[PDB]
Amino acid sequence: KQLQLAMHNSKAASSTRIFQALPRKLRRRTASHNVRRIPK
Amino acid sequence: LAPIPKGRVKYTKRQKHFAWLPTHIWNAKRSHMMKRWGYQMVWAPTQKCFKLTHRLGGDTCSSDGALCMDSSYIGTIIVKDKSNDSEGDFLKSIIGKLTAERANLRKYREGQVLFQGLIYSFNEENGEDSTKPLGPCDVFWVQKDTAIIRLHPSIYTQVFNILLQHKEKLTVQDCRYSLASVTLKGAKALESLASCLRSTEYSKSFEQFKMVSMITDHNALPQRCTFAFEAIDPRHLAAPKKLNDSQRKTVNSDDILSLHENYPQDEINAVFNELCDPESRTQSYNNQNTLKEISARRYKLLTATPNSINKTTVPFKESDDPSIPLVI
Amino acid sequence: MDEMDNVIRSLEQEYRLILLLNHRNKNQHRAASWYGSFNEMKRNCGQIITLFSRLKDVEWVKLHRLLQRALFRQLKRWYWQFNGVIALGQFVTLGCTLVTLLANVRALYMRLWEINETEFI
RNA sequence: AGUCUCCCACCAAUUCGUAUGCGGAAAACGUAAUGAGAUUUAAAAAUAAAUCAACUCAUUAAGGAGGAUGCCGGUAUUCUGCUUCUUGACCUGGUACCUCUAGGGUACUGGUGUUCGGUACUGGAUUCCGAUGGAAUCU
Repeated sequence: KQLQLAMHNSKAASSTRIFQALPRKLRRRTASHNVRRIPK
Repeated sequence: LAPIPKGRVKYTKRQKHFAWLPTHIWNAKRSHMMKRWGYQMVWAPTQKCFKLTHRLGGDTCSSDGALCMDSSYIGTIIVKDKSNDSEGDFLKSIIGKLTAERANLRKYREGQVLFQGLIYSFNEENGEDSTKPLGPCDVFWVQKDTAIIRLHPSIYTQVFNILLQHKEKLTVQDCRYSLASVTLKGAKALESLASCLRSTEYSKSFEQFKMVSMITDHNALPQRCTFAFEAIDPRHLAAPKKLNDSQRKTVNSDDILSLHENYPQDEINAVFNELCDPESRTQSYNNQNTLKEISARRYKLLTATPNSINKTTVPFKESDDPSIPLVI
Repeated sequence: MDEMDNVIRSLEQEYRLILLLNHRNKNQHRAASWYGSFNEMKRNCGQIITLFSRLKDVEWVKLHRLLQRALFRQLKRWYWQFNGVIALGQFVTLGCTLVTLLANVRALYMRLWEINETEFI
């Protein structure tokens, strides 16, 4: 969990790169967190 | 006529009135459905697509994609003579009566180019008779005594029973529950389809398909561009892959003229006739693999003998795997 | 013993952290766009920990080289999709935790890579 | 408009293989018939609590054949048969077998002893190899 490895990984890139947000046709919303319910 | 294909018991109970397409369980999660003409077909997806449809499927030159439609709802009737003589000449009369005198001519029979027009309903059996237009039709001739007809579902039965007035002389197969079809539109259409198809042997009709999948403006191609061959189970690839096409980029207008002379007639007919026979396409399923055994076969590729390749697609067996006939 | 037996007790921690994080929040993130890489990463880790789970080295085939292409062919994707969750802005703990985990995995995978040169085939 | 559900990757089967009154891919979804209850209750606050309506809950597989109640062979109603079929709980003890490398896998047969599975793909450009294949570089 050391940022040294993160710096080593980013060494295969620029200093401080910027990434775009997802295109709007590839986004999803979070569903519920509890298990599904059966019909009675 | 033929009934609904047997399948899962739970989901075959709901098809008492409106049938299902092969992909219905997939489309239902991503579209708005309706119910007409005995089918549960798809109307429109769940996003606004007015401009994207135009600039990816219209006649523009800004296309960088394609549109695919599951048109399995259009029926298929395979009519063929039974006089045992390849000259036929009675199916010719039926097709010339069914439509106007169009779909039985030197352009459509011998050159076997596709036909699109209007289909009537003749009733000449006692004195006074007439005709009334019904709708569009797709008639394709093969070996001068076999015909394939594609019709909108609504006019499927009315014409069909007409042919049944002469089943003493012809034979008909309501194969609408055994043959499926897909329609592709756009510029980069054949490029995407060719990224998910390989062959079993070496065939010239795949060489032409490989070469013509690099046009991007399909209006230049001539009237006839039929392809027909035998593919392998597309689940082997595990990912779509290009045809290494970037090497050759000097296609001109002189090789196109070769496509009108170097036409593989016999190699198309032989692979085509494995669709107009029920037992042939029954053998086509001879050993269809489950997902887990394909997974195990792929896993067996981490200990191959070349040891300097690192391949991903599984190999192909000579006789212990099925071959899928395919027409475009 | 330092060539091995000092890295394996670190993958033995990484796999447990990944498994806990997986079992924690499957339900509410199923349809997202980064399990298509998260489960691939977890499976590649599992296929590596399972080998060499004893008194000697039972290694007939040293070809897990083929299973160490998770650091040339399919490692840019996992790095470039675990930062999109950071950019989008609705969950930020997940992005940082995933990036730290990916850094740990890449470092350990090379640490296993260079120290072995028995690819004389 | 919201402190709410479901869908937007696949599965011939460690994945809801779920024929369950009817519709639906699914839903903290819709709707039909019979019948019954409200802190003294399956349950709400200490929806209803004269009637009808409203809230909640319980029961009810499709098709087709046979006989009868009613009215002109028929339909609405009522009781009795038939057809629909992919060797499928988990854990575990035995025998036989296997092209698997003393251990694994498969057949026949015994024991009550809240989220976890497998498989998979980045967009674009340039380059290299006697090819429906393989390899390297940049962005």
